[PDB]
Amino acid sequence: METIAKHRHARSSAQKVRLVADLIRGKKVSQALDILTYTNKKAAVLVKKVLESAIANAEHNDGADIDDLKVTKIFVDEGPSMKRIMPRAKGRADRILKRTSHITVVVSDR
Amino acid sequence: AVQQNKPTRSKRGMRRSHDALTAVTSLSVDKTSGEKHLRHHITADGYYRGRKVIAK
RNA sequence: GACGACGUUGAUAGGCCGGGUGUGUAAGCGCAGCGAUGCGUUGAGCUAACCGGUACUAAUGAACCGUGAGGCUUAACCUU
RNA sequence: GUAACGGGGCUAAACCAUGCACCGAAGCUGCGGCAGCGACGCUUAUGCGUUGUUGGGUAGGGGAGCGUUCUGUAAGCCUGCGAAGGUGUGCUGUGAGGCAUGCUGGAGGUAUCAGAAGUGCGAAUGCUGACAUAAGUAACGAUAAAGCGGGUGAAAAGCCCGCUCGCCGGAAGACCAAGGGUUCCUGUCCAACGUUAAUCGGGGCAGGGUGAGUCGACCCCUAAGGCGAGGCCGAAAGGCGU
RNA sequence: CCCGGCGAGGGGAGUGAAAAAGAACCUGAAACCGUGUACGUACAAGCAGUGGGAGCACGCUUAGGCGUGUGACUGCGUACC
RNA sequence: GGUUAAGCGACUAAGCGUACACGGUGGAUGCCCUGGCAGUCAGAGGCGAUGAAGGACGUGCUAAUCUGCGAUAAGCGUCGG
Repeated sequence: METIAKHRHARSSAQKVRLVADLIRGKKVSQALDILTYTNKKAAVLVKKVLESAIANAEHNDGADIDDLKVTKIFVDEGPSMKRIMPRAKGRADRILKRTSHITVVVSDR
Repeated sequence: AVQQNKPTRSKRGMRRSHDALTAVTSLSVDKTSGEKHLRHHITADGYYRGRKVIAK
């Protein structure tokens, strides 16, 4: 059986986060945690917290066992953008986009 | 200076084929403390090769 | 990126020891002079990337990837 | 860059004369289907039995239809035993289209025959909103410069404390007018704002702070100039001036 | 009640006909961006389709040799206003 | 069955394409009206030195804005419902 954890409206573009997510797809939870610990990326911290939350939900709500868990599904989706104005030379103006994303993690005994 | 035609999404994916990043092959184990650490680096507790280096 | 050398059964890099090279008689003390200065100790002191040596410091035991005799048909051969 | 047979190659696979075969088009013939215009059968509120012939097409002329919103027929008919809309599948007509049904949706829809139009979009460097590309590329605003220890904290190259180093010093120091209008002090918070992080801030929220007979304004006096009782002048408005 | 910085954001429980009606809230189309499965693709040259067509996967079938997805190889072919 | 030689030969996907399934972003479509548009039949066609039109500042158990009101300040007296 599956358990889900999510983090919506994260301040990071989906392209940057997807790089970290590909590392742990299909791996065991114990091995996945070690990989994220020694990755020097900002997105690694964000993904680590989501993974830990999913594991915690398993025992309290589903009564699973740590040793039998592994990462079955993981994906990132684009979120709403924020509009800002950046002045340029000669009186011209430019539009700036600040992108967000949604992070989903699924852990199962399969 | 600028493009004449819009590149396709297929061409975009081809360029990013070298963007994947690699993970650490393995981690070392201290002979005394017992916890994992990066090779040739001190442990979080403050050990290195079972010597207990300064851990202020 | 790549390519070459080495990792304790070790001269790979730094330090250290000796030499070379460059600059040109350090500091301290003594003597002469009213003094600025001069002379002796003294070709002295200092000296990067160079040459010949030396395990004092750093190069850790492990772990990871890669397997387990390698298709079918025909001819000559093992058994010219 | 062979470059004066399209190529390979050819002594016939070249040229001249004669003869017989075959290849070759949406042309002609064969088989099935649709439509226009003619004469005949006096058929017929007209379809055919037949019977000839025709059917590339811009500018442009003539004929016949599909679908959308609204009014009557309708106090009718369908519908919570599931309406409109959205998304699939099957069938059907020469075409614009039509019919049935699974899932989603949760309250309206409308036959037939007539009537009226804000009645059909790919283009006009068309108008408004949303989202791509270049690309995780350029850049992060004076080349006066930073190093270490301790503290707080989930997290410290940037905040607080301490010791060194560097820069300005007729200013990059100090006090005001003009202008702005709470940016001033203390506690607390980190979403957004700060071209990075942030425990920090001229950022968010709450409370506190400006004490005059002598400083300034008001007040008395006038310069340039403005307004101006009567007055002079001008179609009206109005102009000049004691 | 649980993970997290007495955060942001989530997983249960509960309310309701419905929470894929949770306040970024009725219905929720298109451009655009992702995860999973089947087939094709690293000696082959051009408006990317069309006619022919092997192999593979899957659903059927009184094997009825049919339907659906993919498309090695080959003839022809230089968008629209 | 063994050795040698010749001929032929599937299994790879760093990435990409088509189809289907499930999502994100975005706010079209359908349904809805305490808002608008055009008229018909009747009212009233002026307000002001007894200080107008339009404004400033105040007014609550009240920190802000809107409505009402004016130091008698979301109100006072009297006659009716």
